[PDB]
Amino acid sequence: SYLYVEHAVVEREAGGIGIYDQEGLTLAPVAGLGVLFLGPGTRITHAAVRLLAENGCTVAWVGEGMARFYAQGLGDTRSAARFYRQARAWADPALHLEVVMRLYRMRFSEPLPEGLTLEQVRGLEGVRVRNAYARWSRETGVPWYGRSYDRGNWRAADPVNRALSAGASYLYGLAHAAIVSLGFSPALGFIHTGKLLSFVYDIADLYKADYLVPAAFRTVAESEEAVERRVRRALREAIQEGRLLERMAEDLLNLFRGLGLPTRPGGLWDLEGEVEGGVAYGG
Amino acid sequence: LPKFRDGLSYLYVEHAVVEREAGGIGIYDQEGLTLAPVAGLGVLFLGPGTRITHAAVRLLAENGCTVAWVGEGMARFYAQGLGDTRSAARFYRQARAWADPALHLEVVMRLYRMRFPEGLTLEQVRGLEGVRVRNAYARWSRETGVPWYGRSYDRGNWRAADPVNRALSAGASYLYGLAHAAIVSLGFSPALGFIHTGKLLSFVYDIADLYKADYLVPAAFRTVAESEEAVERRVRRALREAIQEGRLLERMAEDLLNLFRGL
DNA sequence: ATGCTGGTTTTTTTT
DNA sequence: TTTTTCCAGCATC
Repeated sequence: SYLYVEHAVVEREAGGIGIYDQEGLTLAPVAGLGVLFLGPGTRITHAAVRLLAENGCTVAWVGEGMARFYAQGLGDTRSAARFYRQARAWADPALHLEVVMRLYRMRFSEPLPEGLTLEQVRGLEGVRVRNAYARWSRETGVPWYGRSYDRGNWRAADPVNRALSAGASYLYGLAHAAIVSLGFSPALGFIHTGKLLSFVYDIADLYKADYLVPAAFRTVAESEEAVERRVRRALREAIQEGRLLERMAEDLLNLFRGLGLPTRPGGLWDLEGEVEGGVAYGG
Repeated sequence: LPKFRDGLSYLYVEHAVVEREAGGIGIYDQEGLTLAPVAGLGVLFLGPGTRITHAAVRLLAENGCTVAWVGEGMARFYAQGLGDTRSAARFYRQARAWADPALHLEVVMRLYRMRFPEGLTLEQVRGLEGVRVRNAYARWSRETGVPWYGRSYDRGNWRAADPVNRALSAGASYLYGLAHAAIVSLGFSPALGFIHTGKLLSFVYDIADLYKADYLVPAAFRTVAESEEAVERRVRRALREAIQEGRLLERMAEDLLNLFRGL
């Protein structure tokens, strides 16, 4: 239920969001937004970003060939235990590997068997992807030639690649939305590592092949012109039909089901225990 | 001209329009148009009354800068704008220390040692921190010339507390906002608390406690010494003036850096 | 439909 | 000669 705004002023109007363009004033209820995508020629006010962050909404600045910038709130969860579970899973090598296995395995339509050697799955994924690219290139009619990322080549982005990248930007925005709205951290990456938003990519990879590739190929099969926008429409139709944002939330919760384990008391750490917070102690 | 702390510089902008102007930041306010060099800019702090442009965030994202939507004087923290170039080595170090009981205990003892010499105990140190808080309370109750510390508040009822209690709580909120700002501006997590574990802002409280006894308590007691009308606002004003007179953000960032050094 | 004014409705060694 | 000069709700009739 995300919303894309370009060439408009976004401010807080009447306790909600107001987008001022040449058409006048459009008011949008912030209840179901998830992501507010700001295209080029857009200015937003401190109050609008404050309200969106407070309502557990993320702001994603997408561009005309640029980087990715995400505005991050504080989440809908009051004091997330989910984050403590994420940190414990990330910090323990065995649980870490288990989460990595989970993330790789969830990308296959037909579920896999239990006996399946590690680092083989990480290679099996690769053929799926490649065969999905080939499947939709044969289906639509658009030649593939591979993705624009490789080594030793700065081959120009063909339209399908550009559609892939735009839809990827939007999918990453939604991934960030669900991650920070459920109280997780984008920085605790399991497959992607080193960046404060790695987990976003970890989550988005689970739905790239299911939603992005068909939308991009179907958009380039008809257009080859103005894809960056029509891919957004096709991806919107595919996300609000499969109820992705809810599915993502479900996967984010169920993803950590292995190890162990109001709203203003507090706490106090002890060795494998905790004392009550907010009390005087000494003599 | 913009002040740096250790490495990159930072900027607080309020009551202005932020645009990109000539490969840099352009600030349109009542004073006109001001140029800020984006080259090596860690955090750009947006106060209320600032609206930004798609081009400005594009330029900031390309240069690896983060934006922090904060309240007036950074007493409140509202939102973080980050890009994909932001490194998470400090965050990984904090998490690794937090998840291992030995390193966890070591960092907790660091945090305790920063508020005082030392002693040698396990669960009495909590009582010693208690006694420190209480006798500092008593000191500033005497010097201010007022009632006692007490600290009797009800979360459900704001006005069901002492005037000094309300001032104390307001100042605590201000310190928590500034702590949250400095914590996430250096790339750490507010939820990875070593003391106060269990809250998503535990580390914020951990950091704010390091400066409560030096900034919050005297400000609250002296504000109640001024009057008992609008204490909540006066204490915040006096704390703002005392934070800008003591460069508390730089000290906070420096201590946060040294907190995970050599562990 | 026009001045104004405050920058957000707080608390985590309280019980 | 190629825009940006604080934003938004409160109080008043």
